[PDB]
Amino acid sequence: WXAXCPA
Amino acid sequence: WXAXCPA
Amino acid sequence: DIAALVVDNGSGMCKAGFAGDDAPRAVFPSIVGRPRHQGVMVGMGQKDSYVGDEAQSKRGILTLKYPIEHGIVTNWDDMEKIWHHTFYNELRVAPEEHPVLLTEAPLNPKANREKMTQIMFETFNTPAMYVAIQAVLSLYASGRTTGIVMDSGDGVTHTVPIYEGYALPHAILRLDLAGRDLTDYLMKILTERGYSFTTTAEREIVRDIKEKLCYVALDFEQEMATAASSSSLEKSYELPDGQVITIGNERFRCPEALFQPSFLGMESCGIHETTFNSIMKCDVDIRKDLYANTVLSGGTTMYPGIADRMQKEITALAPSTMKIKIIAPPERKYSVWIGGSILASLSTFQQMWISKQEYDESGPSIVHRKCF
Amino acid sequence: DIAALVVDNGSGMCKAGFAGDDAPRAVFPSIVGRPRHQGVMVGMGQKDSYVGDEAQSKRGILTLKYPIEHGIVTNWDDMEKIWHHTFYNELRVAPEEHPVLLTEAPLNPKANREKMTQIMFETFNTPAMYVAIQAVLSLYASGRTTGIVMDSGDGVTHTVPIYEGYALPHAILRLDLAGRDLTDYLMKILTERGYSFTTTAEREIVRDIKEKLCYVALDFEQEMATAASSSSLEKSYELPDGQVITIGNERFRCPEALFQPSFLGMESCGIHETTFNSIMKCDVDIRKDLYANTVLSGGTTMYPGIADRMQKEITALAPSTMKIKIIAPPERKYSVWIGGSILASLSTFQQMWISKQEYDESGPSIVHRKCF
Amino acid sequence: LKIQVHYYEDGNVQLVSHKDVQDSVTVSNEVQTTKEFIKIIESAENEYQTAISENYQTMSDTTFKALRRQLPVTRTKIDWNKILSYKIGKEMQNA
Ligand SMILES: Nc1ncnc2c1ncn2[C@@H]1O[C@H](COP(=O)(O)OP(=O)(O)O)[C@@H](O)[C@H]1O
Ligand SMILES: Nc1ncnc2c1ncn2[C@@H]1O[C@H](COP(=O)(O)OP(=O)(O)O)[C@@H](O)[C@H]1O
Ligand SMILES: [Mg+2]
Ligand SMILES: [Mg+2]
Repeated sequence: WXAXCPA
Repeated sequence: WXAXCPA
Repeated sequence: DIAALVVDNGSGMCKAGFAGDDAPRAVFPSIVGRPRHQGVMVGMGQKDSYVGDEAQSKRGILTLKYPIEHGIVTNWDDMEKIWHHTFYNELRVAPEEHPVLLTEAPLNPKANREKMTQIMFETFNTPAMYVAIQAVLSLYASGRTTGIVMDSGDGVTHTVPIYEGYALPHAILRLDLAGRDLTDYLMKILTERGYSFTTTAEREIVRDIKEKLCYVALDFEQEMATAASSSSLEKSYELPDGQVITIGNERFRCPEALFQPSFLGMESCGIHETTFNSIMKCDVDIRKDLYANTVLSGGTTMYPGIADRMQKEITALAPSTMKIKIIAPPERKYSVWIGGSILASLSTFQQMWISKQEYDESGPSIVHRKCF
Repeated sequence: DIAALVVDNGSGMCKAGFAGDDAPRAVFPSIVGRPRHQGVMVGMGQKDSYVGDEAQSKRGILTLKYPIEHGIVTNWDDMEKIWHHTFYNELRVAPEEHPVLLTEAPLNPKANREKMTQIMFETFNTPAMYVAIQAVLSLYASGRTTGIVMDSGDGVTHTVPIYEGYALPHAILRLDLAGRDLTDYLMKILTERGYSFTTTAEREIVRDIKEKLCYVALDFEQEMATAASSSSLEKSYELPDGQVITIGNERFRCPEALFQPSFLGMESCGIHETTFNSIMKCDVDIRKDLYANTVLSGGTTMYPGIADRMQKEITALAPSTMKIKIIAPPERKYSVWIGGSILASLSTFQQMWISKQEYDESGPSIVHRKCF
Repeated sequence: LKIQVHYYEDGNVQLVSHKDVQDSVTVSNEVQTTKEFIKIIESAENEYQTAISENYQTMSDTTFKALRRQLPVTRTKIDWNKILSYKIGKEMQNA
């Protein structure tokens, strides 16, 4: 992901 | 709640 | 000498103070924090649970839960800790020396106020107490005696009409949609941008973004076309890590869920149609004064632009002959507590406290008789 | 040859069949369902509107709308769907060759009957039709030519004193309180124990809970004291998801709203005072004939204990020299339909159909001077 | 136009009611002029009796509602246990 978690 | 909806 | 204690005890956030002031003494979120890891440095502040502000700053290593969910107290062992922290830590006053004014949402289950009163007397040993409706206090604090109050806090939304000080129980309308349902819808719609908040610690960051950037729009389709036409509504917010997120269109899609609960998979109508039906349930003669004193209150109604939107919707629903006035106090976040204090300071109200000796006569069920 | 069709199509449920039988061929809940979510799976068939029993079967994904509210058709483009479903899916016969007998609650706007006959002629092409009063037929179903019929459909109530078949149009007392208001009040009082049924689908759950467990008590205060002093009026119900709820005091509080409408927020008189006023509004030479032949009817009168309670209330209202006798048939629910199958099967009624020729030569308004 | 009526079953209820009517007419031969007179009288008495029927269908919630209310603004009977609470709105009109 972009915010929260990686991906 | 107890029935319908959580609370 | 002695003064009554006015504790709002609303869902999500708790407010408390002394009877006869123009501001609540202490406001703290109703969050019970418990450690979800296992400490390795024993003796450096190990406590089985953190409550209130200490459960907000330390949320990085805590699981946080709300004692009240949709206005109903779901965990009484946690409500007891919240009440203990309210009495003995924030105000630092014993309960056995002051009356206590609890407040309840309308159409709440039968055992709620019963257990409230039971805990107030059997554990804290309070001299006197009362259980007032959360909505009626807002009209008191507003400085009026006729009109319909729209009280949308964190757990319950409700529109209650009152005329000449007497409430109309037959036209009370309740809606489970609230501010915590908007937080949850934001936690869903934010994923379309590429953000993931799922942890209870991160729900607090989602709530902070909500009450800082989101705002109700006056024409949702026109604002959608504005956002799709040119990016000029995006704002940058910085998480406690230092990332720079950017929510654009998502500003008004969250508060709009108030007016169209279909976004949340709910069948009921919006807050405007709720107020409209609640008013049209009121006696025809008094409606002329109702439409003039439609008052917003509680936290969730503090959205930028909610006044104009509510006015437009209710005047497009109500006839043109009627005068629509959405009176929005600039301090409606505490109006319930202000009205509770005003009511508790009245000499006439000094006889309406359910006393201990009265409680001993008919058991907790007495609360069902005295309180309206 | 052809056999006349009878179609009650009252509020809540549509009952239709062929004239000459002793039971309606098809009884189905007169609702219309619109899908609340958008389908994602194709090649399995999707309808934009489920009507009749299909809607109640799939109510979990539908918004359900009743085409009739309080006895006045509110959405005609769904009533046409109801009638089309009745004619083609349940009865399975084209209406273009079968005369039809419809029913109307008394004191309903003239525009309602006018639009009804206009639709029945121009859309379904029926050869001829007639419109009888919904309460008059129910006194034919009991074979009484004279007597006071109290009809209480799911959505409307009316007491009609009929002497020698000619019903007295000056004592027909209307009452908006009926089954649907009793369902709403049952939801509102179930809220007391913590059960919140609010969606349109769950109204059918509470409706079934009422049709099954509720009952009218003889003395309300004594039964209240009994239900307060012990647990012997507790009954358990099993929702269609497996949950088991329990209702006590609410069993008789809900139906008693018929006798004290104050409970429901209605200024009108109860059903016993309504029947007594309908008996008092006519002559004093037939008031006695009306007292001995009081006929109940309609689904809302199928509560266990309503006969004895109504008898007690009326004999307490009426003088002591009049003999009270409540005639409660064992098949009240279909009484209005049965009485229809009699009237249509009469060999002297076939000179009273409004023929299509007669319709076009006189317009719809002819229904206002052919049907009494 | 003048009316009087009385009902005396276990109580006395009495209607008394008078209305003035005034208009003007344009003459012809006596015969057709008469049919103007009757058409006016027919319209006038039809309107007066119509007004009375609508009035009795409206008094309960307007005129008869003025003197006394069938039910309180609460739409529920008084709860005689709670009786002090009905003061507090009017306390805040003095506060
Ligand atoms: N300007 C705002 N925009 C959106 N939500 C708000 C705003 N102000 C307050 N709220 C929300 O309303 C709720 C606070 O209402 P409040 O009056 O404290 O009732 P309660 O005590 O039940 O929380 C919280 O969910 C809060 O986040
Ligand atoms: N014993 C009962 N208790 C509660 N409600 C009942 C009972 N019997 C019937 N009803 C209500 O009345 C309805 C049947 O009414 P019915 O005779 O079909 O007239 P209508 O067509 O006007 O509904 C039922 O579906 C139910 O809602
Ligand atoms: Mg609140
Ligand atoms: Mg019926």
